[PDB]
Amino acid sequence: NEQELLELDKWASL
Amino acid sequence: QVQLVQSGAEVKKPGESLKISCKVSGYNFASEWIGWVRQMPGKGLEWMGIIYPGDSDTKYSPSFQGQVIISADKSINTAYLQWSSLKASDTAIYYCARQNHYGSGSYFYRTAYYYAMDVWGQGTTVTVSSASTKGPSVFPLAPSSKSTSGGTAALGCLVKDYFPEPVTVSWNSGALTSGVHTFPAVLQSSGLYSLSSVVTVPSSSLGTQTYICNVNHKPSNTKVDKKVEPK
Amino acid sequence: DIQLTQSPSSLSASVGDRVTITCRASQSIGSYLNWYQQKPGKAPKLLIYAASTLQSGVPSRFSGSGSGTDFTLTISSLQPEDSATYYCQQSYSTPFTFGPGTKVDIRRTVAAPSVFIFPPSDEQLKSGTASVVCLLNNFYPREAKVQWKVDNALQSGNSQESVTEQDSKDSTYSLSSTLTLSKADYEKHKVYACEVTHQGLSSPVTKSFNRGE
Repeated sequence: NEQELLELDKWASL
Repeated sequence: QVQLVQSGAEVKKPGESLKISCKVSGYNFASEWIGWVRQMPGKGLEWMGIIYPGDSDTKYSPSFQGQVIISADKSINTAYLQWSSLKASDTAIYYCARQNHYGSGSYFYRTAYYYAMDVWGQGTTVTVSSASTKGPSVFPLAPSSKSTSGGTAALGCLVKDYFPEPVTVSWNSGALTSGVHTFPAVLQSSGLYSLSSVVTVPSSSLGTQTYICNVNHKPSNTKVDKKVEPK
Repeated sequence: DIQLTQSPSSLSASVGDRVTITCRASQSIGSYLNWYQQKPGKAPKLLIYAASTLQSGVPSRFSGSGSGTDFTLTISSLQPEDSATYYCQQSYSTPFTFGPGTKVDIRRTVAAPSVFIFPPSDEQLKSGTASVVCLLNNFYPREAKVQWKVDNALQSGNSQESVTEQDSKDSTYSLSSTLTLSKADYEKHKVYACEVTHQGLSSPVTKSFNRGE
């Protein structure tokens, strides 16, 4: 998972 | 003002279960990650994991996954950390801290924010031992009219035979901070802790000023106030 | 997980000196790095995030730089209140690992301890035990020796010591030594003394008291 940090963005449409 | 208020220090036997809590105010609890950090005696910080109270999504360090559960009740702004069966190595200070997010990003796709722990709780001291809770005895360390050096005198309080850590010591309800040293506790051969708190004052203040040490041992719900005077 | 090292592990410098601590990561983490300060007895405080952004309430003399694998925290004009332990933390991917820490000590002029001795309280004596305390206050450097003599007889195995971390205002240390006896043993002897050696003292200092006047 090279973009795992993105899993922490809870403030998007998805 | 964001404030994280953690539950009190505890002592628990090996094999027992434990749940500690951190209560949050000053911001929307459901809207930021919040996490737990371990600090073992004399060691550095260890990130344990975070939880997003909004949907209770969690991310653990693999060193702690399956060993602890982090949970949250967003209806009362509270985050929890739990053990099923404590080991002696779980003895530590546990901090709960808001893992705030920084930077600006699009609503229409996931953004790589900068995350940092910007507000921290005061910490919960967890001690895994079979020893029972014991409140401290507090004794004066009386200044003398003669053991005065360089126009300064020293006085203090000896806080003895308590378990577990920690005790906190304030002087005159926190009005006296200057010249105060509270020593790290030592474990006596009895397996009970002891420490001292001292304050240096002008010799002229002996007898004329009032020095009271306020000692708190929350694990025993004990609070002792001792007046100290020259003898 | 991502591994971080910090260098050095401890350093000392003088007030006003420029000092740098280095963090190095096992992979490139861009600017996804934070710095924290922990003062003794206190929870950690965030100083810097996104590698160089200073957090509100942090003095301007703190600065972070570096990108990718290597990062530096610089304190431009070291103050005594900077005596503390500093941690980097990567925020590139969970777990957001902290580095091992770097302790920063203040180097200052030599200062001899002020020495005080405290007899046991009468409240304690009525309980079975007698504690005698020798306090060595505000000295530097940290090295010191305390000897307990009871009626000129050196003691051993019945004392314990504790030492404070470096003081945030004057960069000194303090040390308490506690001599524990039974009331019985305490009642058997008259003169109680703690003998102190330090390099700031041209000679050993001795502070004493005679039991019951």
